[PDB]
Amino acid sequence: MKFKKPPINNPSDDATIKLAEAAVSVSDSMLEMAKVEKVITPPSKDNTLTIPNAYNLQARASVDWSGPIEELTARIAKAAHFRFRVLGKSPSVPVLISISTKDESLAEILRDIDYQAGKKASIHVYPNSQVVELRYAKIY
Amino acid sequence: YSLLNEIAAFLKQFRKIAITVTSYSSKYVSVKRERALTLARSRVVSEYLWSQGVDSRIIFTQGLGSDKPITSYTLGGDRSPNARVEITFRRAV
Amino acid sequence: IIYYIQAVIPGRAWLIGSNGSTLTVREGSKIPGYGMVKLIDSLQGRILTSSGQVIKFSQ
Amino acid sequence: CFHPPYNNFQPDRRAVKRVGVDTGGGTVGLVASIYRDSKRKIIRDLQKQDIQYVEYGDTRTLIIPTDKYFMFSSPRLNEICYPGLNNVIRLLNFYPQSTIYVAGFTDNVGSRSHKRKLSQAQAETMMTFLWANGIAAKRLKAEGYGDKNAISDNAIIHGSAQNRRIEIQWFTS
Amino acid sequence: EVKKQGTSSTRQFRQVSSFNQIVVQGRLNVNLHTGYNKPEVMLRGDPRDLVQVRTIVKQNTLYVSLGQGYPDYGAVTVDIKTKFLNRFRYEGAGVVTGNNLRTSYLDLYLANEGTTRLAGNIGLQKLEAVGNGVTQINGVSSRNLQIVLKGDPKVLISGFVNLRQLDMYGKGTLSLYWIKSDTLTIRAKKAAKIQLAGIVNRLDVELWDFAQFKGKYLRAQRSFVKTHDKSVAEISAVNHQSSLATDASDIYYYNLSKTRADFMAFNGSVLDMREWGQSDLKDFDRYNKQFP
Repeated sequence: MKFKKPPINNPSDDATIKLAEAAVSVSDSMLEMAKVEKVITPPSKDNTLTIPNAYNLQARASVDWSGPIEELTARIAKAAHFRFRVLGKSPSVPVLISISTKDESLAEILRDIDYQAGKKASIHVYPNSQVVELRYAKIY
Repeated sequence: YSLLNEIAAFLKQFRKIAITVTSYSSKYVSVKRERALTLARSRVVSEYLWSQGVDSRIIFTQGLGSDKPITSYTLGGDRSPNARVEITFRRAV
Repeated sequence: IIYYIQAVIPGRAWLIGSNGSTLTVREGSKIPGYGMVKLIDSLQGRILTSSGQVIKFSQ
Repeated sequence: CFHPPYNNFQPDRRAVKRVGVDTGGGTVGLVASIYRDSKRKIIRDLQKQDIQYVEYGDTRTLIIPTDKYFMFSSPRLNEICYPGLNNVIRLLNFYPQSTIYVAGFTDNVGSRSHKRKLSQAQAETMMTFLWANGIAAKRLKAEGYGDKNAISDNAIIHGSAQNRRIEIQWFTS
Repeated sequence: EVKKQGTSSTRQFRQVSSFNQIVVQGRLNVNLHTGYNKPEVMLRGDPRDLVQVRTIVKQNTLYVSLGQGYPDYGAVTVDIKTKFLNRFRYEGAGVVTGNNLRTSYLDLYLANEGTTRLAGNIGLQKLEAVGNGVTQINGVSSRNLQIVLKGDPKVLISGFVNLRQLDMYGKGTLSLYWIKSDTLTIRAKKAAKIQLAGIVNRLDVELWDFAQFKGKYLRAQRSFVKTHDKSVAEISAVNHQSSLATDASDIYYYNLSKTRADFMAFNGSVLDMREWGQSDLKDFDRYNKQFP
């Protein structure tokens, strides 16, 4: 009758212990402040209006990217068989994105890119003309 | 899964940016049933390849159904030579 | 008052209201606060009114 | 023989293999069979894997770690650990009248709705796996609790690992 | 015991006592009514066979059928008016038509090619169709109903039904427009066609071979579905979906439920089979995402 308790994993490093302890505190600070911002200014509009879906926007992708926005958007448009268009001047300080997902549709990839672009750039999709259009902000 | 492991061990030898996985099948019931079938097949295969350590930045998956045959002899079922999955890429530098 | 659909068949539709009052609607009939129904869609869960608004499924 | 993914949900004819390697003695094959289909060796095999069994009164409980029986942060079931699941079906085959409750638990990291939804998904997956192996739908119920009633302390690493679990309770009558 | 030759169909009026059950046999047509008048029966038939047309009454039951044997008769037309009806049985290859009926509960027993029309509001708890007969009931409002079919009926019912159980063993076809039920158990065996739509809290489905369940437009909260060889299912789960397909059988869903769990055994398959072109399709979450 040997006694045992169920989770028996691989051994752990105390560096990873300390890193995990810092990360948990960062995480609930982020959660509390996000709750406050949602309460203070409730959003009203959604980018499904600017990026609707279509047929052959339902091919799927998994992505690991850590660079500027324009080349990645060009790769997605080329995989979706759409034309690619740029409006405005690119800024001198580049617009950097970071996406790490698994198995989602190309429309949601563009919507996540659109959310991370923020105040610097925007994504529009015209399905009747089959055009993906990225436009830069009139800042600087 | 031994064959998929062998293919993953082949894919780790190169350096690359994007991989495309596309699945094609043969005509059974309607257009929709095999479009759904090929999409499901490509989703599962690309997931196991991503689970193993292929160092790609993008994997695209699509399923074309039975739209693009490579052979006019269509007498088999799944035994037919034109029900297949194709993995294509470009070697980078 | 806001109206939602409940179950959709080609030809007939079953709607539930904000107050829990059921209704059965044809292709073209009288609905108050929405107007005239001109299209019943079955593959899509949408019905169109003459006032320019669409009734869909609940979330 | 045996098909490794769940044997196409068929009961595996396990005893004939032992009595074929021992007739290839018949009495020794019957003694080896009647030892390994007994309840205590099955309980020891779940003890050999990472599954805990507790019996107190006429209530019985199985404790299952999600760390080894699910893939990471998903409701998908980990297919390398199929011997444990087959042994769970074999042990649960001994009580064909009782009702079953399966409950899911997570730790304290994350948001509340996220914890509740993940618990509900994992409990349904394990209930569906139980239902697909022959158990009737009127005998089962699944519930997902969040970080509701923990069994260890969430401020330390190993106790927090011990808190993420699936509970299976069943009665006798 | 006489045949029907040499006599044409004439008009007859006869008076009948109170009755709350009708049993009809023979090759004929019957029209029903309901009024606050006296009980009566209308017989269009041959004056020679108006005697063979038997209208007997035993303990509030009316027996409108053949009397003094059946060698041969071709045409019998019966119209009827009364106040209460609680059981109707018909056998023997004919036509029954009626409307504007009101009841608390009554029981149908239709057999052997009875072409039947009902156009009232009938709240019935049991129904039986025996073989090879189409049925078209327009308007049923019952709080309970149990249907079992054994031959080859072609039935379609309209209204509002709180159905509880269903067992099918033949080449029966059935369709219902609206059901607002609480728990369904379906067992289908040989080659049956079922077409439902409505709201169901809990669904259990068993298909054995060559059976088709057209459960699209039936929005269920919990679904448990098991399919065996060469059977077809259409599922519309909303909250929780649990499915198993064993060998060369197919399950197709049409909605994305909040929790999904599917299993495959030999050659069975569960496929998505949605649109891909709707403007507001929703994708998988962390919590839906299972890989077939």
